[PDB]
Amino acid sequence: LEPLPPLTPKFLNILDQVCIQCYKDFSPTIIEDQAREHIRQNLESFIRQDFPGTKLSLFGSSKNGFGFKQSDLAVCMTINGLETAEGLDCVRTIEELARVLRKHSGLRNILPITTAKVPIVKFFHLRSGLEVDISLYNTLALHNTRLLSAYSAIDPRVKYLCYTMKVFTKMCDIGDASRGSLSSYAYTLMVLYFLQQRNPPVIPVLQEIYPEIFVDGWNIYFFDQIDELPTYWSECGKNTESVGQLWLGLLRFYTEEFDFKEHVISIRRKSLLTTFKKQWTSKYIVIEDPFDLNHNLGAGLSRKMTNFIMKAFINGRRVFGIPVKGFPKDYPSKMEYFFDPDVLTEGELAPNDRCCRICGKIGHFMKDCPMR
RNA sequence: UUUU
Ligand SMILES: [Zn+2]
Repeated sequence: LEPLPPLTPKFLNILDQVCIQCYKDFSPTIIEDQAREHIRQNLESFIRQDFPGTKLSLFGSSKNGFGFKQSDLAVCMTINGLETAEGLDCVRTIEELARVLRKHSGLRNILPITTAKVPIVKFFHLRSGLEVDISLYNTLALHNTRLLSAYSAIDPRVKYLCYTMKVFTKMCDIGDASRGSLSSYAYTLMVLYFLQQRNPPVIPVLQEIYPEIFVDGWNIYFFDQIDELPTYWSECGKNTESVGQLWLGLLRFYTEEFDFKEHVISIRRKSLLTTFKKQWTSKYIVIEDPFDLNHNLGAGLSRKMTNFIMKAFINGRRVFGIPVKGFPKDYPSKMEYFFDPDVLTEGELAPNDRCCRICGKIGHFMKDCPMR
């Protein structure tokens, strides 16, 4: 890789400011968050007309501390008194739920997706302009939402970096697993793993600070008493790198240092995890879910998509690491300079060979495409 | 391999 020049405090200050602006510009207002809670309440009352005892819980980026304006609304549906879906017919329930939702005058384009690993019914909410996705007894997602939320509360730099990673991957168009790339959840795990492995670490491994609490066959314990963390985490407050330093460090870490072919991105343990012991040697980008240890978040990546993703990060390393003549005085927007897709992806679009030629999503043949 |  191209060697990076030495930097100056003024350029470092610019990097710090850009990362913090990613958070300030794209995090929802408190009013926008309250509206998501109101939608949850409305949907729950409506569904209760046909299915009394229905409970809707928000999860994902709406609740884990890293949500964007206009992010989809991730909803987990359960039934009061029924502990698990062990006795619930999930696919038939998704279809029954879809029919009920077609009677809601404020929703459009109900679409049940019953063939996905996690079946969902998704739809468009007219008044908010938001897409909604309802899943059934998605219990582990509730817990990794709580896990990510706790990490976001340890240090403001966690939020700043996760928002910067989110902007970067969305601008490169590599943050949608329904199109064959990686989920934003997966990229957030990459940020947390980088921060855990930093010397000194910015965050601890909460699942290794303390018990066995099992859900769907997996231990979901983690240390969530963040206000008491200085007592149980010896290295607390040791890392004093600025956000901009950490962002460039992340780009260099995953282009220069991290051995994708040898190691797994795993935030459940501080000790390095090898693909060999995991038997996950078929893929290049290997990311382990913190709870569902059989889930490799990179299992869907093709070779072309992997090359595209790595090329994006290599170009980001260059743009954020090599100052340019005329910057910042000839550029009225630092955001447009650093996150220019024509530079980061060199004008190319993300590969879509696995995607339906009609709608651009994976997972279905053309006769079952909604946009036909 | 369409939620997280
Ligand atoms: Zn299609």
